Amino acid sequence: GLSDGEWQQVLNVWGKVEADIAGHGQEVLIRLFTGHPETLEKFDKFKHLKTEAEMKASEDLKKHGTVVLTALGGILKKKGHHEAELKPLAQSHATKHKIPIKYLEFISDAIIHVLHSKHPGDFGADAQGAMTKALELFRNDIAAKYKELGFQ
Ligand code: HEM
Repeated sequence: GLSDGEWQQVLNVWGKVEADIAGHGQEVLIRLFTGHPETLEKFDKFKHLKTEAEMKASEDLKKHGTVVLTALGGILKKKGHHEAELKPLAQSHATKHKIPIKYLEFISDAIIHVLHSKHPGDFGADAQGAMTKALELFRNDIAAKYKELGFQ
């Protein structure tokens, strides 16, 4: 549950992402894959990437980063009223991709890391607080659907 002022912070931060969605999305995925190499194994189309240089050179990885961040941005812009947008993603991630909730925690922290790396000194404590709460809400609503499905 976020206040109006917290949502305002989230959507202000998101403007930084929307200025370069592909660059942010690329770096988010690289932070996830290099920090948590088991996550790469869930992607049949990226498992061939052995080095970070290959990850950086991959145009398809940047494309997928755009897909991921476009979806998250659509959810965040709903300011919590995201049941219709979140349901298909919870269902596909539990039943087809088999993504444990832990990996959604990993990517949430990766987003925070990338924002500080690309905007050092321009991602303040209030903005970090609000972004963190928004990603927690996203993860928590996914977790509820995972429990419904019995997925671990
Ligand atoms: C911010 C969180 C994330 C968002 C919004 C997101 C969004 C999406 C979207 C929109 C798709 C394509 C449509 C679909 O299959 O439902 C997708 C595909 C996928 N997601 Fe996620 N995702 C997230 C996190 C993750 C994480 C943490 C993993 C694994 C560690 C992952 C693994 C996958 C895989 C395996 C695919 C299929 C890729 C393919 O072969 O084309 N996702 N995701």
